[PDB]
Amino acid sequence: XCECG
Amino acid sequence: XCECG
Amino acid sequence: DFGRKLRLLSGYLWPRGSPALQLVVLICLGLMGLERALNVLVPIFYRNIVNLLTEKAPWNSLAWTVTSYVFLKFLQGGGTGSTGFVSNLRTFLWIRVQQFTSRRVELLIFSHLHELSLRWHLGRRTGEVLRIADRGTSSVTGLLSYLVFNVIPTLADIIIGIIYFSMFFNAWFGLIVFLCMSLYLTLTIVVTEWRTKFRRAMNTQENATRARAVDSLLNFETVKYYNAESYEVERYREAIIKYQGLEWKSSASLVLLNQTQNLVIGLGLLAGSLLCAYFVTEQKLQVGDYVLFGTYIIQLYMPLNWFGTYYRMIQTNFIDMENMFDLLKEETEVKDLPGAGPLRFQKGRIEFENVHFSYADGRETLQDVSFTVMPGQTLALVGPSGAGKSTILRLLFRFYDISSGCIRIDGQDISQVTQASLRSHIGVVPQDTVLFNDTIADNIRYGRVTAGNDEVEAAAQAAGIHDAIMAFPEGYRTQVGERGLKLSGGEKQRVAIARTILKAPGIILLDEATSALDTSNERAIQASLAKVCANRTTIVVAHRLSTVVNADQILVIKDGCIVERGRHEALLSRGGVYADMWQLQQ
Amino acid sequence: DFGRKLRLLSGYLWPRGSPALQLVVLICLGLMGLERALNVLVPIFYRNIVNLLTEKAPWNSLAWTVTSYVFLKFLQGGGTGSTGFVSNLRTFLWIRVQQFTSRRVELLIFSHLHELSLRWHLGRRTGEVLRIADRGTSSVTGLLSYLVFNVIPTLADIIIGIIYFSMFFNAWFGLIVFLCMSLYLTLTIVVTEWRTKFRRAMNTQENATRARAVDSLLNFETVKYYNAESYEVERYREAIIKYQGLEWKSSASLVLLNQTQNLVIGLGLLAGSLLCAYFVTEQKLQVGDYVLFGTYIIQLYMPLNWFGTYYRMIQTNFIDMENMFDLLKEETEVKDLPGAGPLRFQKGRIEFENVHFSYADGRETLQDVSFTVMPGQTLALVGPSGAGKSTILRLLFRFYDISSGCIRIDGQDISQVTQASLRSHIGVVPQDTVLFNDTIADNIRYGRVTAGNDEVEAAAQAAGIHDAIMAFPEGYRTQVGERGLKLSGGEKQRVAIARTILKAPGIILLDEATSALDTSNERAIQASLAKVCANRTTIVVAHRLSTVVNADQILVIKDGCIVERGRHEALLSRGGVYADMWQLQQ
Ligand SMILES: [Cd+2]
Repeated sequence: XCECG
Repeated sequence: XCECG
Repeated sequence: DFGRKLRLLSGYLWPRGSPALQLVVLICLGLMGLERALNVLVPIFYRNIVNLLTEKAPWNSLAWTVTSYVFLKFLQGGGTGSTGFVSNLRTFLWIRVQQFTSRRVELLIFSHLHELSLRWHLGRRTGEVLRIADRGTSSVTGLLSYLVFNVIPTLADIIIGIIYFSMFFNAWFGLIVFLCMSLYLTLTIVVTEWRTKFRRAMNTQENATRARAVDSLLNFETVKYYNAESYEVERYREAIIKYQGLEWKSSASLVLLNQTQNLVIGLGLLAGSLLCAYFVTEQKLQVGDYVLFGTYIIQLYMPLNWFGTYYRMIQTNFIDMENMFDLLKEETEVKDLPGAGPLRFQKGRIEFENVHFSYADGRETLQDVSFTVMPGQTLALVGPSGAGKSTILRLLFRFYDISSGCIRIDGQDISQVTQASLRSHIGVVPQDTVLFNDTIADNIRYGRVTAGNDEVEAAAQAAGIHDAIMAFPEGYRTQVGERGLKLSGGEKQRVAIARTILKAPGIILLDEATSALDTSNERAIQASLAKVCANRTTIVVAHRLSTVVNADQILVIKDGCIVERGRHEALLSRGGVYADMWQLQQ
Repeated sequence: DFGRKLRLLSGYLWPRGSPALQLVVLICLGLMGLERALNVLVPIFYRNIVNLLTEKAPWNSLAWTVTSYVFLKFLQGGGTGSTGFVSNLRTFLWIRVQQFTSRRVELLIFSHLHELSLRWHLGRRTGEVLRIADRGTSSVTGLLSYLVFNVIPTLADIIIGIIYFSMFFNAWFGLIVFLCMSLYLTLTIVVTEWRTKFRRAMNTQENATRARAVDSLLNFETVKYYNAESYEVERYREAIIKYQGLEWKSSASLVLLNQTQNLVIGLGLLAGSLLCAYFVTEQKLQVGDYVLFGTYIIQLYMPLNWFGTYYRMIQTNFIDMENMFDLLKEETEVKDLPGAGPLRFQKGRIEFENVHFSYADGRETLQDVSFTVMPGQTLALVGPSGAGKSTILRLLFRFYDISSGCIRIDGQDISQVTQASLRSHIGVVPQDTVLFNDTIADNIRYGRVTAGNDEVEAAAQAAGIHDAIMAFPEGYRTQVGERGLKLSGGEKQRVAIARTILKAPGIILLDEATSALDTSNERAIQASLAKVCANRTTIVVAHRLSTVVNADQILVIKDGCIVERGRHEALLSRGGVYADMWQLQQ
């Protein structure tokens, strides 16, 4: 903290 | 856990 | 910018209509506050347990304190805060609240997209305009969630911890926590901007590679103009390698961000632990203060692990929401409604006065065009293939606006009339009708929704399509369109006739289709048109002889201008439409 | 099933070709082992620190032990294990390794998709077949990652903790941990299956709602056949409500799963903490053992938070990989290559012997068809609109196979020849040529890749397209196709002529286009065909008079059967092609 986005 | 599916 | 966007988000936060949802919003905020309180409380009870354990306390007090601490650790998240009973009650109630906002926003967008003028819809594609809307609704929902329930709580936790350490623990631990968290946030943002540059660079090439693969799969001509399978394979490999280099750069940047965050938290933990141990040895602090500091530092760290992602998502959702707002503000209703008053459809007299219209830039299509149709009389339009006939058909229906001139229905200018009644009173048969994915009965009743089933069957009989509906196995439940079976030409033309029968209009803006079909079914269709256009003002557009021969007033358009006027036989004798009819169709 | 699928995954694990990557794989496995060791070690050092603190130890040993513990906590993840320096080195090196496997799988799929026969590609669409391939490569990568680096390490951690507690701590804590983890896993799986059912039920309706919205946006006929904006809004609202109900069910199931996992871990923690406190009070355990147990239980819990997701993803990726394997095994090369030996193209004599072919089920198209073309001589094919002419063109190119009969080129059966040389020796002009998104020069050289630029320019001059290329602003760098500007008919026909000039074939399987265009450009195109088909065996397919009048042997096909044979004038005198020519084009 993926990666999503 | 996401909901990723 | 941030203040304005926060103002819009706050405006969207409160459910305006229902009272039963504001109570849920208040309960959710209270639960957030309770989670902050538990975040403070749990390490204190851990310290109390350790302190009691180190001084040989009796079993009863220890048992009750252990039970209380375990209960608090159950209420607080057992890990990462997204696990406790609290904040899960909150996720439940916020499910119920957020569904309302999602529905309202989606319906607002969908109700605005259906009132914009035609030129707007011919301009832009449908996929892009639907992607913007979907991303906008997701953006507003995600912005509310992210900010309110994941970003402000953490910045409150940091401040609360700073206060607690600086006032109730010692003075230097406040400095330790403050410096650690400040460095963490600063480094996270600074690295995140760099990394998002890399991410965009990679995404573009990913899309390019996918496009190359799609293209090579679609055109199975590779076998034809060469034995070029190897060439396509090699180009695919090169594109893959390019994308892969970009991906490596992006993900190495991600690893660097993770490492710098971990190093900052480790330095903070080291300094705090060493100072706490030294103070404990000097009889200034108790044994439990050490575990208090360790647990609280870990507890602060855990939510902070996801702030680069939140920064990226907040920025992307802000720009997406601005896109959605800027298409919600696009009030391009250029063919708007000044004034009101429904059109009084006495009999259907249509008038024209040298109308000037030009939708294509530079050139003008319709100039000095004026004609008149008596009620019931049928007018035809013939000429070279182009747009003038369909253009005038669109103008009569109030799709575009006349630049200069006058156009009336029954001695009433349609520029001052409401669009609803105008469009209700005028039927139309398009070039090719389209049946959306539903049952045949539904497609028939789509002309007038309120009508019952018996009218549907009666009009299907009147249009000569009902037997073919009975030919389908399910019949009135048959799936039609892309999802269902395909339909021939006569079928869809007849269903269009059926729905325009249901609408019961006064003027029939007939636009004859050019679809090729057998002459028997074609003449049956034309007969059905003749008995549906009877006792109704009609304007016919076709390239065929059938409309020309029996019409009442034939008009010819050249470059959107009337060159020949009169009846069939006069135009035949003039040496005009005679040559066109003999050359075009023979 | 699990055993075989694991066997395939293991086969894909080891990089077969490069040695520099097996070293990286071994290093990654060693880092995983080191992470397990750190997982064990860190709580022990925490216990040592607390024990030293409670007995008033001097500052030196305390300082060094604190520094060592902080260093170990830095090496291990400061949170959730996905944070430490170790496993981030692992993510780096596994980036470098997984890239290789992704490339290899994608290239294998793309090289297999380009060798299947034509009927296969006419059958299935392209979007579905590319989705399966992409999902398959992602499935193999994700399966390797998920399983090897996130599922087996955790099940090893649980066992290691059970052993450590049951042997070095006490006997009952082994029972506590064993029962807690067993209940956790069982409940997670049991709830997860149920929740998957709910999730699928929701996803179907989401897709339906999106389809309804797309359909209502595309058809801006709502204005025409009614004032049906309100109806299209209302149906959308009903669909939205249905989707929202399903979504609420699914997400409530998710919340229930989270709560049951949290309750199980809380019960385990309560039992362990109470027992440990009671034992400490009775002078059996030290003060540090309490924090040891608490920290280790939290450490076990943190990875366990993501096992329903891993179960779901493992099942989905297994079925996806099975799909990808079952299209990799689909060896449908029905028109395969028995034997070898390149075709000897002496002059281009083509033969036929009562060939029987039938690709449409039931009916047969080509039966008892036999003809012959002398080298250089041009043959034409005329008849009703259908498939027989294009079908025979496809048969000559070795796309399908002859059910029964014989077909030879220069006294050599093409059933025993390799496809590569056959397809290399025969040129062709299709119905409508397609230019993939690239530069004009690249489209020209696509006929023969190895050729230089000068040949490209010479052939563009020979085809009469070079001036129009100079008309474009950039010229030889101009973007063509969907990405670039659009092209007129003569342009693309001429670029096809150019590339077939580059290929330098012996037989020209000309298939004249039916695209409407000006007669001057059409006759220029036909002249270009005439000088490109000169001194080359030609088969011409057209509905026009130009090919018929000057051909050497006209053939007529009726239901895929030869009815008229001979020359132009004999067919004219017979009363055959005369009526067809006078009726079809006039
Ligand atoms: Cd995710």
